[PDB]
Amino acid sequence: CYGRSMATGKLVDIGEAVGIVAAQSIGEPGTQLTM
Amino acid sequence: DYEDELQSERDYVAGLYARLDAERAQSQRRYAAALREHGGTAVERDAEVRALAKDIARLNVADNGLCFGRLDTLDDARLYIGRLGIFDRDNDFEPLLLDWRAPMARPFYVATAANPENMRRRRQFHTLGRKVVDFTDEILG
Amino acid sequence: ADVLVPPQKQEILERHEAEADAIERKYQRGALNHTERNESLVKIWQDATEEVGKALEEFYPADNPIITIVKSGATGNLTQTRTLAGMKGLVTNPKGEFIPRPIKSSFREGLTVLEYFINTHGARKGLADTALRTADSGYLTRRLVD
Amino acid sequence: EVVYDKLSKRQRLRVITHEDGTEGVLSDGDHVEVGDQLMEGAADPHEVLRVQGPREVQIHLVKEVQEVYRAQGVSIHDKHIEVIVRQMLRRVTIIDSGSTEFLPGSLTERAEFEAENRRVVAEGGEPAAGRPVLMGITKASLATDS
Repeated sequence: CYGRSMATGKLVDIGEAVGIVAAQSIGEPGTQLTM
Repeated sequence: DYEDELQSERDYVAGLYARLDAERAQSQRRYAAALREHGGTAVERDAEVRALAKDIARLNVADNGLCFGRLDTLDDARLYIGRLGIFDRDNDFEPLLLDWRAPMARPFYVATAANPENMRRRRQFHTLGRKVVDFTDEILG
Repeated sequence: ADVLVPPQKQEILERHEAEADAIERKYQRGALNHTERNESLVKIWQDATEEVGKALEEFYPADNPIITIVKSGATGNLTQTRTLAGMKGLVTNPKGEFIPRPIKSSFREGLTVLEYFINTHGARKGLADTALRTADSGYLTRRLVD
Repeated sequence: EVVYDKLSKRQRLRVITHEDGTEGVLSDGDHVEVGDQLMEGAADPHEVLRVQGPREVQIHLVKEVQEVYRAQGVSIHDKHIEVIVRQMLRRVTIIDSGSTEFLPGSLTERAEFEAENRRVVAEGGEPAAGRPVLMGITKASLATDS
C-alpha cells in the first residue's frame, strides 16, 4: 500500500519508519512558505 | 424612451462589469505568479501577496450591486455612484465610477429636494445579479 | 561594463511620471480617497516596473555573463537582474504596505539618500522575521513527528 | 429548505464555468449538488466529513495541504501527506455506551470499537453506536495510551 520508497526507487522494505520520513519531508520546506 | 434608456444603462454597467472582471483576472494572475516564482526576499513576496489579496477582495466584494444609480449634475458632469472608483486611464483617468465613500460623491446622501447640491436628477438602481431589474428617478432643484 | 542599462528606461519613467502627475492632479479635487490614490500609484509603478523588466530582458545579449548565469539555471532570477541593472521599484514601509514613491535608481547607478533610507525597512523586517520563520517551522515539524 | 444565516457581505458566490453553460456567477435559481461549495472561501473539514462521508475528507485534506506547497514551489509526494491524514482519522466517537465496557463520551479507535461490538454482539447483544471524528495533530498525539 505504501508503494516504492522515494529515496531508493524500490518497494519499501519491512521495518521502514515512514512516519518520521513523512514528517521530515513535510517540515523541511516549511521555512519557504508565507506567514 | 424608457426602454432605450434602460438598455443604454445596462450596456454601460455591463462595460463596468467587464472592466472589473478584467482587473480581477489580472490581479489573480499576478497573485498566482507571485506565489510560485516571485524571486527575492520573503518580506517583499509576503507584501506583494497581501497587496494582491487586498485588491482581489476589494474588487470581488463589488461584483454584486456594483452601481447604486446615476447622479446627474447641473455642472455638466456625468457622475456614476457605486461601490468603487473606476477610471479610464486613456482618458486622463476619466471617472467611470465613483465610490460613495468619496467626498465628491458625498451629496448623494446630503443633498435634499429643497437643498440641492447643484445636482439635477438622482437615480436608484434595483440591482439583482448581473443586471438592474429597473430604476426609479427623483428630480431635484 | 557587463551590467548594461536599457535605453528604453528613461522614456518609460517619464511616461509613468506623467501618469503620476495626472493622478496627483485628480486627487486634490477630491475624486479619489487617500487609499485609492495610494493603490493607483502602486499599480502604475508596478506596470512601469514590469515594462522596464521586459525591456531589460529583451535588450541584454544572450551571451552576457549576467544573463548567462540566470538562463542556465545556475543561480539567481530575473527579478534580481532587474533590481540590479533596471529599477529597484516599490518598497514597503514597516507596516507592510507599499510606499507610493518608487526607487527609480538601480543599485548599478546607486540609490539616493532617501531611497536607501527607505530600502532599509524591508531588510530589517526580513532579518527580524527569519527567526520566527525558523521557530514556526520547527514547531510544526515537532508536532508532525510526534 | 436548509438555511445559512450569518453570511457576511464581504464574500462572493460560487462559480462553475461549464464548457457550454457559461454560468458566470451563481446568483439565484441555480442548481448545485451535494458537497459543492456555496460561498467562495475555505471550507470546514468537519462539514466536509459530515456531508460527504469519510472518503471525501481524505481527498479534501490531501488536496488542500498540497496546493500550498505546489503553488509555493515545493514538490512533496501525496503519500507523505496522506500518512499524516491517516493518523488524523484513527478514532470514532460514541453517541451513547451500550453493553460494552466503554464509558460514554469517549473517543476510541475503530480497531477497538468494531472488535468490542463484534465480541459483545455474541453475548451482550448491544453493540455501541458511533460516528467518525476528525482530530487535529495535537489532540491525536495527546491521546496515545503510552
